[PDB]
Amino acid sequence: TTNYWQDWTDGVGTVNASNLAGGQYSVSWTNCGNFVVGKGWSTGSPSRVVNYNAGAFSPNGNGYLSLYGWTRSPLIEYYVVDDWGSYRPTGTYMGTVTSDGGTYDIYTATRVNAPSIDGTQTFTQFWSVRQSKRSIGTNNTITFANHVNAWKSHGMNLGSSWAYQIIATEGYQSSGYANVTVW
Repeated sequence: TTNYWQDWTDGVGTVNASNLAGGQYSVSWTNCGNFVVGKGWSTGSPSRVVNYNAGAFSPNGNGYLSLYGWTRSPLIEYYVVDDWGSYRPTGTYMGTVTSDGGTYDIYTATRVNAPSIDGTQTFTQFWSVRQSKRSIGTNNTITFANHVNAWKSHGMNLGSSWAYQIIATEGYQSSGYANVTVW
């Protein structure tokens, strides 16, 4: 089961996050800047099968619910986005993957001198973004290998050093509430 709790905020606005029992967490936020909260594993794996149930996910404006993590060597921030608020995230279109009963658009982007796990850096994002919002309150699976192997087909190769891997709630200039269980 999960072994890791993430609670990162840029300190802008109010983000109240709770590390509940087991794989469960809750977050209430008001006029945030950027935050990432979630549960998962301190060391990511390309073969991990991730399960979650979002009891609530109600962003007022920009918020994502995703499988989220980083690699180093080189520095890559990756997302498998199942739900979003007002803004569907996009980048440069690479193609599509069908996994766990949904179709995802695959995108790349570069972030130049941006906040990272290793401070201000230039890094790449790999995205799988679902074409429609996934059901809330359902036991949902992400078969991450399908995304990794789809990304590999487009030359989107992850780094050799694996950092954390979580079901994350992320806000940007928004308010909202989320309650999520991960296993």
